[PDB]
Amino acid sequence: EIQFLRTDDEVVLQCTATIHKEQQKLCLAAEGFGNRLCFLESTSNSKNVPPDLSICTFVLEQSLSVRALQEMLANHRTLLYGHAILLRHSYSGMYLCCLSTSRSSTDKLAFDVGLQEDTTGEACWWTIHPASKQRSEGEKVRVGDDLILVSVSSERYLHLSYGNGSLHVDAAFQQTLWSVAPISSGSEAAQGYLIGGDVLRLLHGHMDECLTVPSGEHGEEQRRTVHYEGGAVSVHARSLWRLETLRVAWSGSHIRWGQPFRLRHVTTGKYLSLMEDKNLLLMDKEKADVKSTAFTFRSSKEKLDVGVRKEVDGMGTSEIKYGDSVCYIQHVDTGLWLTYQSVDSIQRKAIMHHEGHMDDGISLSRSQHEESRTARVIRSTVFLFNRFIRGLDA
Amino acid sequence: KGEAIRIRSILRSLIPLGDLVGVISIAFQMPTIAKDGNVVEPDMSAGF
Amino acid sequence: NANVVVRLLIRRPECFGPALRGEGGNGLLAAMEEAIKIAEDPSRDGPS
Repeated sequence: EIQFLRTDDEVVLQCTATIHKEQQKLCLAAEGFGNRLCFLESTSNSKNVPPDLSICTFVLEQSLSVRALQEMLANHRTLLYGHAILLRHSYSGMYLCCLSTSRSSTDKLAFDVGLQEDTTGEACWWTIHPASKQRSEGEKVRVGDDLILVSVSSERYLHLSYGNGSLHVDAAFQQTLWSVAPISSGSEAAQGYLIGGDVLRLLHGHMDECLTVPSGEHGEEQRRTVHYEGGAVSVHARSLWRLETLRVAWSGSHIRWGQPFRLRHVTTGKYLSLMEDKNLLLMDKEKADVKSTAFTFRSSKEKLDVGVRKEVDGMGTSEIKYGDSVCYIQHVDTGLWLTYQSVDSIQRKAIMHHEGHMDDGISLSRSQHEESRTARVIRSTVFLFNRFIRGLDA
Repeated sequence: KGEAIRIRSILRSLIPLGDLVGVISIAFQMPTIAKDGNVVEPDMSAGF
Repeated sequence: NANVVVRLLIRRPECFGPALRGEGGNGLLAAMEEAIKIAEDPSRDGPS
């Protein structure tokens, strides 16, 4: 049975790119605080560079017929082609819109596309059109369907411009195809179970320390290391880890035992990894790769290998559960198990051991949305203000 | 009426005001009598 | 009729002409100035 995209689903709008005669998929992204302008993010080299879908996921809050929207402007449903939809950026909480303030990307007619805080007006609203005749008006949209989007305000297509050396999204009279992939479906999510993209704390089985990088002594080399610390770090931001799966589509699905994923520190923005020295270290996004950064949750400490599981398209089954599912982090490639190096604010170093100690149980606590958003805002502010400080010093 | 508002907005985006002001600012050539006094009229359909 | 005509004309922006195609468009005023220059030049204005 082919799934049909309905409201309250989280999707990412991706399109193909043909730079220098190759096909490279790009997803639409926009970061709330700071620039509201959208930009494209590369998801074609997940092997090479992690894609940040946290700023790429949009949710279909409201969809209405064209005449219903016109009447509403004068004053959990499925989607049909030709409907007027409303998209909310998940991280920011703001809606997609036609900015109507063009950056003038050599296209005088084109307008910019960004994020708007208020839903009032037809600028935020978008009407979907079938890519080809195989989809007809009024048909219900499949998950694998392509889409054509037209701004209600400016009657411009969500368009990818090759005019600049850097690709730009813009509202233009030229039409560009877009494909939506179902990241997650909220209704089918199992409460209290670990989900893809969740921001969580790795609470150690002793309940009195959590996995964290050292505090902000302004030393990047200091931050790069990993250790177990207890106390207020459990409620601070330096203990927040984002669980990113290796899948662009259906990223927001229930995590699997023996499923490769990437653990990313929210505040530092660097991905957990294992060096050639069996060293737990955070590397940059550019040099973070699948082989080094792959980690998985295993039901039992014992070394039984389940081989390779078959990937399932859908929300998935609920097996890892928050607060009670005892997990042992195992590096996918090396096969080692994570455990405290015991250099003995305990400050026990985390080492990646071949068989592991008995106290390797790790519990998961789901961080609040407010706290996760605040942590990402902190990271963005840090980056912007460091650039500003370096510019002033220059 | 929203459709009228929208159509006006589209046309305003299509054509900037400054271009129209400049085109209006473009002057006209004046046909001139010659030293003979006969009026030298350039073909009006030839130019602006 | 006006709403339909404008919608078709913006669905296909090639009809506006090179000045207002939107990409590399010099503008209506620049087009008028260049057309004045062309009309003054015999080589471009006439086949010759």
